[PDB]
Amino acid sequence: MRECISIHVGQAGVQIGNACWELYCLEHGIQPDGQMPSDKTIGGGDDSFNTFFSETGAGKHVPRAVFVDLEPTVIDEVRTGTYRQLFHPEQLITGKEDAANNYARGHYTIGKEIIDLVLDRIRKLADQCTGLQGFLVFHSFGGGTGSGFTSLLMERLSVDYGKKSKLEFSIYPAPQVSAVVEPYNSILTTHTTLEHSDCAFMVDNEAIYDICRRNLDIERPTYTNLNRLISQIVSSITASLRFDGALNVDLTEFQTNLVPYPRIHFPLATYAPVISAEKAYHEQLSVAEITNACFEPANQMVKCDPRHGKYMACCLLYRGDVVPKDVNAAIATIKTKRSIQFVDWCPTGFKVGINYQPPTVVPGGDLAKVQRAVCMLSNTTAIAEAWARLDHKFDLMYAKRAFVHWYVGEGMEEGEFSEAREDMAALEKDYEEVGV
Amino acid sequence: MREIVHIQAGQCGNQIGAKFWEVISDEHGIDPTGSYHGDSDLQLERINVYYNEATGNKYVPRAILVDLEPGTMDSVRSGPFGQIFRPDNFVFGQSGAGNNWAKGHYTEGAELVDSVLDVVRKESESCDCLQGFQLTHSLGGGTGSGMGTLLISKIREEYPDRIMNTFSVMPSPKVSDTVVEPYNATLSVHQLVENTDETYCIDNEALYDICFRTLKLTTPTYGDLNHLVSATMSGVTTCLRFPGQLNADLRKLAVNMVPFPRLHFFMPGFAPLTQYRALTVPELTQQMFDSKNMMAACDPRHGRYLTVAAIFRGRMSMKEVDEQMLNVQNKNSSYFVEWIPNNVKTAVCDIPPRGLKMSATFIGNSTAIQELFKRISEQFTAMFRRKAFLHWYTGEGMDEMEFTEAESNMNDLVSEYQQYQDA
Amino acid sequence: MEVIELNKCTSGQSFEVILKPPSDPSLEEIQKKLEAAEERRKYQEAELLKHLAE
Amino acid sequence: MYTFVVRDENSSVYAEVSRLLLATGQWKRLRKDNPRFNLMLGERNRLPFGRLGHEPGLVQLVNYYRGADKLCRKASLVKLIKTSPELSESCTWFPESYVIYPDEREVFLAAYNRRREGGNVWIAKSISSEASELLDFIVHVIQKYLEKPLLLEPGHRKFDIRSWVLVDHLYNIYLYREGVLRTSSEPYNSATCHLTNHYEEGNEMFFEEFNQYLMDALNTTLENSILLQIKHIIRSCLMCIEPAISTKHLHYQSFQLFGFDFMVDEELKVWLIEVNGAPACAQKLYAELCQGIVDVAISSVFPLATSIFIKLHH
Ligand SMILES: Nc1nc2c(ncn2[C@@H]2O[C@H](COP(=O)(O)OP(=O)(O)OP(=O)(O)O)[C@@H](O)[C@H]2O)c(=O)[nH]1
Ligand SMILES: Nc1ncnc2c1ncn2[C@@H]1O[C@H](COP(=O)(O)OP(=O)(O)CP(=O)(O)O)[C@@H](O)[C@H]1O
Ligand SMILES: Nc1nc2c(ncn2[C@@H]2O[C@H](COP(=O)(O)OP(=O)(O)O)[C@@H](O)[C@H]2O)c(=O)[nH]1
Ligand SMILES: Nc1nc(NC2CC2)cc(-c2cccc(Cl)c2Cl)n1
Ligand SMILES: [Ca+2]
Ligand SMILES: [Ca+2]
Ligand SMILES: [Ca+2]
Ligand SMILES: [Mg+2]
Ligand SMILES: [Mg+2]
Ligand SMILES: [Mg+2]
Repeated sequence: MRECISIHVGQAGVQIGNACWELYCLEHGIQPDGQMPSDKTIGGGDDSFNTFFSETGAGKHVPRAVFVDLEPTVIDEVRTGTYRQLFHPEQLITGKEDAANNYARGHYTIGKEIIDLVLDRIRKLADQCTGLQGFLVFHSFGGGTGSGFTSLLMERLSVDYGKKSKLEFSIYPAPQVSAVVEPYNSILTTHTTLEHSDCAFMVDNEAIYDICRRNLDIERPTYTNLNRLISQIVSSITASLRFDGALNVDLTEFQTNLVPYPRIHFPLATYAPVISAEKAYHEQLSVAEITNACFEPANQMVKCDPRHGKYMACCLLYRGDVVPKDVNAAIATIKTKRSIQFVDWCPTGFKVGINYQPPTVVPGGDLAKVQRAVCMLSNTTAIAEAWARLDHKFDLMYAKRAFVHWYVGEGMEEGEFSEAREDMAALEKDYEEVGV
Repeated sequence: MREIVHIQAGQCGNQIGAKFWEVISDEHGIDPTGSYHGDSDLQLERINVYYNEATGNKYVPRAILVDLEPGTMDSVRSGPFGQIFRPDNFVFGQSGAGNNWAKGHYTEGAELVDSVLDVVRKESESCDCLQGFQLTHSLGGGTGSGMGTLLISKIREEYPDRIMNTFSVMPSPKVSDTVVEPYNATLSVHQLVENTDETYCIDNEALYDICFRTLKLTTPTYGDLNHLVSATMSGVTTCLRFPGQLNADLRKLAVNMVPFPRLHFFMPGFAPLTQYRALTVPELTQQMFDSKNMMAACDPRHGRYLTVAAIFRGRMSMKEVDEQMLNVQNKNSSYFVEWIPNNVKTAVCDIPPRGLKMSATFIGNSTAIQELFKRISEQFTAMFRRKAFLHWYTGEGMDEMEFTEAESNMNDLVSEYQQYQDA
Repeated sequence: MEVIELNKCTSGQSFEVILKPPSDPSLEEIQKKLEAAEERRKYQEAELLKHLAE
Repeated sequence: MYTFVVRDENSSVYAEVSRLLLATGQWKRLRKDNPRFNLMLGERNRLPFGRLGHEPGLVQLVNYYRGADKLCRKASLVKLIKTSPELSESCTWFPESYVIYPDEREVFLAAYNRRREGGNVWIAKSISSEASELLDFIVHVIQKYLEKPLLLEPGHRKFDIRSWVLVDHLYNIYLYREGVLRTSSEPYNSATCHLTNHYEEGNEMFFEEFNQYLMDALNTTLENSILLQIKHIIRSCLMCIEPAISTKHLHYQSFQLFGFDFMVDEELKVWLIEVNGAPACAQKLYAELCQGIVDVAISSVFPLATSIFIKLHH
């Protein structure tokens, strides 16, 4: 049993982390007080869920998590939330004042003063692991902490935990639910984090927002709406790590199955079905139907057109009443009716994983309980559209040096901007070559 | 705790300041004696930003009242809510500043500034995490203008890494006390260009024109003008005083509103300009961007918006808010710079101000503000060409060269706006 | 269409369908960057306090 | 009110639709780089489809289908027809073509050999009688030259049929009822008169006159003898790539105007020559066709305060 340590950085990382661990507890039968009757190895055991939960002598299942934020507002809600009993103080870390949406501030000014403390709290979680396999890092691109402190942390994690895998769940900036400097922070943190992340799942808030309005009929979705949908998608991605199974059982497999080229380590995520809970009667979508939905852009975590890119790897994670027979029939039929071009140097195929437990939903939530869902992780060059959009907005402001003085004033130098941008230009080139 | 330290200097500063505390004290349910009698917890969540917890569940405004004459500060102490201020936080002299920037900044003002900095220190030392300072003052007089900026300079020296915001009242011949106001304002603007992060530009000419034309107030008073200012001040600080995090703290909002350090002068706006009928969201939006509702006597259709921040208060539909907000700009995107994507941010707050089902406050960083500085510069130069009234300042030890430098500095500011208005 | 590596357990199963065959910085280096950023801040503050002292 | 942006000053057609859009007092021409637009009349090459449909509150429509180039390039068109099960082995209206880079450089000579054993003239571009001459000239595609085309009389001259087809955001296929022939005006010499690219005003003949000629010279009609074949080739080509270019459930909308170029042989059989993605129009027809573009393609998505098209159903 290899342990996984989760790290939540900034408001988006912390609030998303809260939603995930609430879902994890419901999925594993863990009450808010931190104990699960089903567990018969009191105070120990090395089951699949133990990769995410430690155990105390009192039968308490404590998440292998650390919450880090430079102001205490958001993390205080963890200390007083419905699941306050799960965590102990050592794993909740808050500073005095935040990075004010300034990468340079979170990375340099404030980051340098707190980085050692965070590493200490993480060390106390690592020391508690018999075979730590790596970290899952949640954060926003746009926040000053999520962007600035995360990249510093990722740098140090590569130093202190060289042999360990690191995955990201990254919130890509969307003007519908946002700060004007978020493109700067996005490029800065991507450049600095690129060579330290083995596999990164980008979630564009624009897509989550539109799925909440379109499928859930939420007129003006809030972070709580957005986070409970993101947690479902995070859960189905981390499900293989905390349940019995054969696909994606350790962090390394994510890299092996989804990332042939290291720099192109941003798989696209598509989820289905998202169904409103107000709809008492709703027809249960079939295997073929939800598998087909995995190729509709309206269900992707990032709005882009895979029809005009090329696939490097494609992985299908099903939850619920699914049998391999239906999947293959669904895949056979979809192949002849959609545009699915793989790169020449990769096999055209699908790695399929089925977990029989149907997706869990938060009681009193917006998502309807369904009998079967799927999350498709596909590494497609089409996701380079998101880099192009972000790089364009960066170019518009940086041509006038707008806002640059805020970063220089914090210790950064203009050189880091153009340097980070040139890396993004080479990143777009890398997708261009693979996708010709 | 994100505490803010409020300073109000001079006659105008203390009169704008006094009504600000009267207004927000009401919104937060704080009676004239500091006792809370509010019917909602939202009032007390962020009460620490502007008030201190005192023994007996008393809330004492974290404000410092400053003036070189007593009187404006005696009236405050005798007016409505005058009992709510800490007595130690009244810092005043006896000489006055004679509407003279030099007296407030160099002679009379220097004598008293250390006493103010002692109170400021005492307030800051008991802040869990000082967020920054906000100053209310006029630029046309002597104490708020000359000493107010001397304060800002001293505060920056001692708290160099804290935010400094001002609500600054610009002078106008149409509402003028003395003929030297262009000198005092020109001298103050240079201080503000250097030492503030955000200056809310309140133009007494716009305030007057609104009372005369829109409010149809034949012969307005300073009370009428200050009614619009306190309503504006209440709106801009709404996101600082109630749950919500879009421009949540002073630094965050400065980062999103100021793309160039010297261009941090904002055009205020409010709607509805203040009977029993509530405006619809379309009506709020159209009025808020209307020139007539602008409080800086500048036409934004003569310049381009660098950034814009709009705050809506009252229970309304965020959908219609977006529909109209996105509507007004998509219909006039000729007045927004295209090199700052998504430069219009909207905030919403459930608690409406006193006596209004819903309102909207406007904070714009527009290059049209150069018109206001052009006005001042032309009036300054009209007199300076003839060294008129200059003896009032040289008698306080100032040299003419200091005026020349101020003139050059503001002309530089004006050209720095025109540069970005054509880019 | 070939199914391969079909693994089965009590909580689900997994397999692979093939439709077509194919045709670091040091801890010291980081401190140098961080201390360098701090230095540039301290310098900008020094110029400010010198400007104010004037 | 709606807002659009122009990004191809050279487009003859869309310079006119932009003039009509303004002539309605309900469209505003924005700076070419302003992203707060409703409609993009985009550039011909490197159009940034990836930056469309991401502006909040903006329904965005563009006048090009991303991926329509596979149909509008000489090589990819040959590749599409041959490798598309919807068209391959069933394409009796597209002359056998071959793609050879300066790849099927061998398969060409295969069928070419049988020809000389048994008509064996070919043409290549992107007109000679032997493969050696063609390859010395030369990515280029080569297809059998239609040695026996229908010749108009008098003049004994070959013609060129151009049809304009409009595809709206719903992927309806609209055929402009007005087409044009491009006549060589030079007697066809079996051994300038071979090319028809730009007796009758402007060296172009419209449908009303061509139909009368057929009724007089051949006792048939334009509809029966040729138009049925035109509509069939248009529907086949466009339905074939619909799954690959449709903006049905996309975060932005597409429409596009196409120029199909056909040719007719002695047996009144219609052949597809090529498809243009950025066609111009006949001066006598810019007005009607450009207004129709606004009616069915633009104001259909952005409404305002008979039909010149034939809806090819599917
Ligand atoms: N989906 C989702 N996005 C969030 C959430 N919170 C913030 N964001 C997004 O994150 C970006 C802002 O960054 P934050 O995470 O709030 O900032 P931070 O990491 O705490 O950094 P600082 O506040 O500057 O110290 C915006 O684009 C928000 O839309 C959340 O709870 N859920
Ligand atoms: N296989 C063929 N047989 C006979 N004639 C042919 C032919 N292919 C092309 N032509 C002739 O060549 C001329 C040009 O056709 P082509 O489409 O290749 O030019 P083009 O595409 O470069 C410019 P346009 O977009 O106006 O068509 C046409 O007028 C046609 O008569
Ligand atoms: N809006 C407003 N403006 C004022 C008020 N009092 C003075 N002013 C303006 O402020 C300038 C005079 O400065 P003042 O504050 O009286 O001088 P000080 O006491 O030395 O700071 C002139 O431009 C006046 O028009 C007031 O109560 N409200
Ligand atoms: N940029 C910005 N934004 C703010 N909030 C609303 C956007 C939501 C409030 C303020 C502010 C705060 C204190 C003093 C002064 Cl003068 C200002 Cl102008 N500034
Ligand atoms: Ca156990
Ligand atoms: Ca004295
Ligand atoms: Ca002293
Ligand atoms: Mg934060
Ligand atoms: Mg006065
Ligand atoms: Mg052509």
